[PDB]
Order: sequence, then structure tokens, then C-alpha cells
Amino acid sequence: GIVEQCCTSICSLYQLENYCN
Amino acid sequence: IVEQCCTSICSLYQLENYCN
Amino acid sequence: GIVEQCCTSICSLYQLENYCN
Amino acid sequence: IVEQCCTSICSLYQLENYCN
Amino acid sequence: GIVEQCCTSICSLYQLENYCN
Amino acid sequence: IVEQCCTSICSLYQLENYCN
Amino acid sequence: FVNQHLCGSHLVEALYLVCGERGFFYTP
Amino acid sequence: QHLCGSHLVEALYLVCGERGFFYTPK
Amino acid sequence: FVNQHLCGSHLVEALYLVCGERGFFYTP
Amino acid sequence: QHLCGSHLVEALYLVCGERGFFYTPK
Amino acid sequence: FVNQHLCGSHLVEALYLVCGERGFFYTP
Amino acid sequence: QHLCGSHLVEALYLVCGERGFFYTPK
Ligand SMILES: NCCc1c[nH]c2ccc(O)cc12
Ligand SMILES: NCCc1c[nH]c2ccc(O)cc12
Ligand SMILES: NCCc1c[nH]c2ccc(O)cc12
Ligand SMILES: [Cl-]
Ligand SMILES: [Cl-]
Ligand SMILES: [Zn+2]
Ligand SMILES: [Zn+2]
Repeated sequence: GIVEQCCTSICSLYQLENYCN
Repeated sequence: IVEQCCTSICSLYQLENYCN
Repeated sequence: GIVEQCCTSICSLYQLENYCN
Repeated sequence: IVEQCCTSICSLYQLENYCN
Repeated sequence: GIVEQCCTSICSLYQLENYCN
Repeated sequence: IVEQCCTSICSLYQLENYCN
Repeated sequence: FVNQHLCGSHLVEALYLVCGERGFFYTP
Repeated sequence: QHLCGSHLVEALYLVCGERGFFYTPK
Repeated sequence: FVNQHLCGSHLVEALYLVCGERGFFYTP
Repeated sequence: QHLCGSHLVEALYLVCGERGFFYTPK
Repeated sequence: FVNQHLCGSHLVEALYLVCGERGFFYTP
Repeated sequence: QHLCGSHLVEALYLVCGERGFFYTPK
């Protein structure tokens, strides 16, 4: 739920990396 | 930076060296 | 009024195509 | 995709094949 | 404080030019 | 425009000529 | 009209891709 | 036009962004 | 989900750069 | 720098985006 | 500061084009 | 991939955008 997590607070790079393949 | 990253390649981690 | 229509709801592609020339 | 669209050309409709 | 000035109203180009080096 | 600005170079001021 | 300006940046980019060789017009 | 790197992802988001998609280079 | 759509445009661009050769998945 | 494809449209939006503009490739 | 972060992405892109060879500084 | 022009600035904003940065071509 990247929209839910990351359009709410400013996600970190390690946080965005959970959506890498 | 434009040599480090445009000419030669660079990581996003190498880019962390340019922040404040 | 593309700003009015399309920055309100998520316009469709066919909707955005009304502003093509 | 990067052959379909970067190397060769592709439409936005051909891109609809990659969605979920 | 470019975020403070320019994510509040629509800054002008001459306004954005104060952050040039 | 794509000759004025892609092929040849152009300023942001030369671009002001294309506005409404 | 600030959230909209930002949104305008996204729209003309969407129109660039949607319209192709025909091109488009943008106008608030 | 050729859709390469970041612009291909942006083109993918224009078409699939409501419904999600996968981006796998290799 | 309009401010989010715009935000989605920014996220897949961030993921393009963060993931590299691995690539990513995006899904609301 | 050369303003081509999507970047030319973005440059046009930086200058004219308050007042609108036309983008006609041919 | 989330709508602003997104806005920051737009600003540094505007500054890239406005400043040219001089370059810029960005700082919240 | 090569980070050039506008994409290098976007890459810089992905890494430093919380903490600010300087962009100086020459
Ligand atoms: N740590 C900030 C990285 C980042 C760049 N662009 C973003 C967009 C949304 C987000 O939640 C986070 C980001
Ligand atoms: N159907 C979604 C297409 C789309 C892509 N970017 C957009 C920006 C605004 C909008 O209203 C719509 C869009
Ligand atoms: N005069 C509008 C120039 C402009 C382009 N992009 C922008 C983003 C934010 C802003 O405050 C201003 C701008
Ligand atoms: Cl935005
Ligand atoms: Cl490019
Ligand atoms: Zn590009
Ligand atoms: Zn945006």
C-alpha cells in the first residue's frame, strides 16, 4: 500500500525500497 | 557532478555526498 | 477548462484527448 | 518493455498491455 | 526559505531567480 | 518550436514568444 | 490555484504523451 | 518518440497508474 | 485520490531511480 | 541545453503555465 | 511538508531551467 | 543509467531533498 504509506508521510529511501522487485 | 553522474555513471549513494 | 475538469477528479485518457489539437 | 518502447517505438495503447 | 515563499503562492520567475547561485 | 528549441538552442525568454 | 499549478505541470506532460503529433492546447 | 528510462515509467503511469503495474527492465 | 494520483507520479519516478536493474511494482 | 520532447513542454509550462500556451509539433 | 516535498520536486526543476549555467541552491 | 540535465537534479532531489543541496554545473 505504497500510496497509503508514502503519500501520508515523507517515506525514506529504505522505505521505498520495499517496493523494489 | 555532471562528470561524476552524466559523463561517468554514479549511484544514488554517491549522490548523498552532494547534500547539505 | 482542463484545470477545472482534470485537477478535480482523475480524468480519463479520452477525457484528456479533448484538449488535443 | 525497454525494447518494445525504448529501442523500438510503442504506442500508449501498446503500453496498456503492461498494466495490472 | 523557497519552500515557504514558493509552495504558498505561485512565485514568479524573477522570484525563483533569487535562489540562483 | 522543436527546431527553435530542440534542434537549435533557445532561452526561456525566447519561449515567452509561444505563450497565450 | 497552487495545487492546481502543480497539477498543470502533470497535465501538459500527460497531454504531451496522449496527443503525439497532433499536439495540444493548455489554458486555465 | 522513443520512451526511454524515466520517460517510459512516466508513460506507464499515464496508462496504468489507476490500476497499477510492474516495471521489470530485464 | 487526486492529490494521491499526482503523488503516484512522483513515487514511480522515485522507485525508477531507487530500484535500478531490479525494477519495481506499483499498486494502489 | 537542448529542450527536446517532454522537457520542451516542461520549459513551456515554466514560462507560460499561468497564461496558457499551444504546443504544435508540425 | 508532504504537499511541500512534492512541490520541492517541482521547484528544483524550475530552478534547473531558470538558473542555467549559474546553478542554484535549494534548502527547506 | 546516465543522470544528465534535469534527471540529475531529480536524482539529487530524491537523495538530498529533505536536507537541501547545491547544484553547481561548473
Ligand atoms: N526520503 C524522501 C524520498 C522521496 C522522494 N520523492 C518522494 C515522494 C514521496 C515520498 O513519500 C517520499 C519521497
Ligand atoms: N486516467 C489518468 C490519466 C492521468 C495521468 N496524469 C493525470 C493528471 C491529472 C488527471 O486529472 C488525470 C491524469
Ligand atoms: N511563475 C510560475 C513559475 C513556476 C513554475 N513552477 C513552479 C512551481 C512553484 C512555484 O511557486 C512557481 C512555479
Ligand atoms: Cl504534485
Ligand atoms: Cl532525456
Ligand atoms: Zn529526459
Ligand atoms: Zn507533482
